Amino acid sequence: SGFRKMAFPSGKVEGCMVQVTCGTTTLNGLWLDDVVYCPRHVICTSEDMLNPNYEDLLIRKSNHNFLVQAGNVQLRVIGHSMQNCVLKLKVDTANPKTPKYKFVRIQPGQTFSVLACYNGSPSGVYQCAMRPNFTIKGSFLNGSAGSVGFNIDYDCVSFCYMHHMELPTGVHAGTDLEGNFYGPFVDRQTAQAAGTDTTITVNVLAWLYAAVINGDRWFLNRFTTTLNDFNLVAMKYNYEPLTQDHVDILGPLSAQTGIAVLDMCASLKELLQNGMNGRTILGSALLEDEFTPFDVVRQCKVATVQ
Amino acid sequence: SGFRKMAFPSGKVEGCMVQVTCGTTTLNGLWLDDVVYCPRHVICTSEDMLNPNYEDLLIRKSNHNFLVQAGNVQLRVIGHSMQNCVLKLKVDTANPKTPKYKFVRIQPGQTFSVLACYNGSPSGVYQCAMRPNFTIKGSFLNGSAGSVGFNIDYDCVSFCYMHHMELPTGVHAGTDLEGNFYGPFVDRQTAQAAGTDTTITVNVLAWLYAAVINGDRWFLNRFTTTLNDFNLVAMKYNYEPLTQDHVDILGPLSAQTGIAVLDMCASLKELLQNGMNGRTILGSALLEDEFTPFDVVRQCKVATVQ
Repeated sequence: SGFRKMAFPSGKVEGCMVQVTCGTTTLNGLWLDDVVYCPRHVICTSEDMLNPNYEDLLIRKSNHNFLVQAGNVQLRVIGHSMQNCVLKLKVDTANPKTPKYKFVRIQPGQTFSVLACYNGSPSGVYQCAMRPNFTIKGSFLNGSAGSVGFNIDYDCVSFCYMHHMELPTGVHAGTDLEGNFYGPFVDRQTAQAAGTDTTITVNVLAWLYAAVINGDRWFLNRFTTTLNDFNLVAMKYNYEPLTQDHVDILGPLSAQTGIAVLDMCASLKELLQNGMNGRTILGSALLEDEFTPFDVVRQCKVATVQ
Repeated sequence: SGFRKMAFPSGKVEGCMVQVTCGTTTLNGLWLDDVVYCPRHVICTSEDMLNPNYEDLLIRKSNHNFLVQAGNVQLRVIGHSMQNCVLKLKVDTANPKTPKYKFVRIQPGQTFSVLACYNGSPSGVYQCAMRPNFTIKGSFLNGSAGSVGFNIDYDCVSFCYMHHMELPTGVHAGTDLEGNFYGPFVDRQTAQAAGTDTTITVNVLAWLYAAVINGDRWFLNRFTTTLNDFNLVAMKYNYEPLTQDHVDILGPLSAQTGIAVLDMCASLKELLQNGMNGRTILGSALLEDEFTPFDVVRQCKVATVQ
């Protein structure tokens, strides 16, 4: 029993992290086979960030302008190119610790693990969710760009996020591993802002099921509702509408607890309207939305099969 | 910016995890050089756990009775001994992935990263604190015993916890890597009560500093108090006494923010006596106590030196 914010083990990703230096600018790269992937603003000085002309800046860089280090090992750059907002640096050495991997592009609501790195050195691991507004609520300082987000299944690393930038609300934006930003964000100088975020309803429901599985059930009532009725409540409180697909995905949690999904929706409606009144759920005094149904099933080993 | 529950990168520990099976009982072991460390209850079945003569039970076990698998590949046991509540199984193969390591005893209030494992396979990583009542609020199911807790300092892994058991309140107990339990617990099947837990005051202060560093300053009003007056309030709210030693270790956070420790104590006193006014701090609607001062300094790279 118990329930914690849990990341995937990070070892398979640690062996892929390198430092990339161009002049005086440094960030992290991801070394898979004989390519290092990193954010393209490594080619910018502080002066360039007034208005970076990335294509013009890159044309004056040779292979020798890129210093790539895996720990103390120097990886010689033998080619370079730009793909959307990432650079691909071809190196002379293939990474012997390259795991089985895929590059994937995820949807809002999905969670992933982040290996935060500085100067090519892994510092820590934590869990993030892709927010409905395509930001993430990470923990990133200057020098962390190029840190990646990932999930692991059957020893295959699915890389879904490369970190690029921080917005003045304290939230983070980045790309897939082909260099395409999530959301409307750009790595230019435009005075941009994130859209209004909402709460990930299906994840809150998953977390309420985790709470019941772990014995916290004071919030259960006898009532039920419908998708139509519940979604009027969701709109009022800035929650994402619940879809029937979400209801179906919650199936294994409903199956193991015996609590119908629309019954759990009626419990959530009451929590939204009246709050918790000095009580907690899984150690929290607010409704948590960064655990997916998959996250709960995996961490609590939810199964009716024996 | 940002502030997350952050674990150390787990790769160095992943390569040490193995499965130990004795009869129908399976749990995890820690493989360092030519020794596997695991909880001694692997030698027990339902038949002999109320009053297990572990010395007698171990005598009935030969080296062949211990099946050790590293990545589903068998390691041959060539010796076995018991040290307090752990077994040391000598194997004929030294682990080529053994990191630099130390076995350490942590103090109450200190944090560590847990690599949760089942059948020798790492499942996830999360952060825990050693509670004042010497339990931990983990996430552990049957088969997770032998999972370990650790911190990393300069490529040295300091192992501080090996998981053994769950108390009926849903919290967890275990040993150091010398096999001595934290707190008044035994691996015997006696009914065991944890002491009433208390809140880790110095950690709440550290987390309030983390909030300030991240821009969350609504609870600062330039008030200050004395150490004795603060400790009178702490006592009323089930908070641990704050010692001058605790004040000292908050130094780096006070240094970067310019907020004296006793000013932050006055802020915390106000939050305790009057509540959080419905507000959230760093994504929490309650006061969080599982970040140490060092955790904040590490994650936020706190320093006045440039």
